[PDB]
Amino acid sequence: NEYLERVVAINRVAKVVQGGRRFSFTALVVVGDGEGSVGVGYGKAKEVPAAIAKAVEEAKKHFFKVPLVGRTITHPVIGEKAAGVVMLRPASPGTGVIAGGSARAVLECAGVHDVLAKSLGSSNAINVVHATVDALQQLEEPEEVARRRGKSVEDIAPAAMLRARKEADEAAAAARMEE
RNA sequence: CAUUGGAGAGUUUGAUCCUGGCUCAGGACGAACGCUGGCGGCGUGCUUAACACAUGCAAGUCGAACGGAAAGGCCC
Ligand SMILES: [Mg+2]
Ligand SMILES: [Mg+2]
Ligand SMILES: [Mg+2]
Repeated sequence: NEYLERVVAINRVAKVVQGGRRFSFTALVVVGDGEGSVGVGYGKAKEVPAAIAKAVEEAKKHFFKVPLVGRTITHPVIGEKAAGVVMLRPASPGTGVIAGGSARAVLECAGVHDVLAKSLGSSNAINVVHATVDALQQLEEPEEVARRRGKSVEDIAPAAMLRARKEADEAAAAARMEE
């Protein structure tokens, strides 16, 4: 539909009571637009559909923009929440999302189409997802880098990156008109 | 004054997170084995006993260095 989502992982958690165990289901969802806004939602329920829906509606209110320099990451980053380290590097067009399941789902929902992502540290899906999330949040878009440094993009950033951004904008124009 | 390049999964708990080993998906081979087997092209083929070897062959050539004449060859 309008917003593209992947179910990263589901788990069957339980609570022990005098009678026995009270099982429950946890859901990781990643919901994105495919063009730069993406979020992750955690859902608790007694049932898989309810947990998934709760996670999705909780993720809707956690959409953060991701800077894409033409279908790829702006610059290499390394994120880490708790113990989930995720390394991201931009890749040439056509490389694809070379990433592990959870991080790959996060990137595909964010709309990145050429990226190299490695999962260092723990392999727990939730923590790896948070590490991919803050790795993406660490991304620093070239115009705001120029604002930070009090300079211009032509003075701070690589000419190849800027050029590739122009050609990507031109294919954007193409699609738009074509429509 | 950009890059040609990096994927995980299972398993400790009632459940969780971490640590952590174990196991697996890939590629490879001077390989062997099992089942099966049409052809062609190009390679490769004792990794162990530097263990012991029947048989044939694998280093000869020169008469324009020499005496020669055992064969073939010409002349009697
Ligand atoms: Mg650490
Ligand atoms: Mg224990
Ligand atoms: Mg168990």
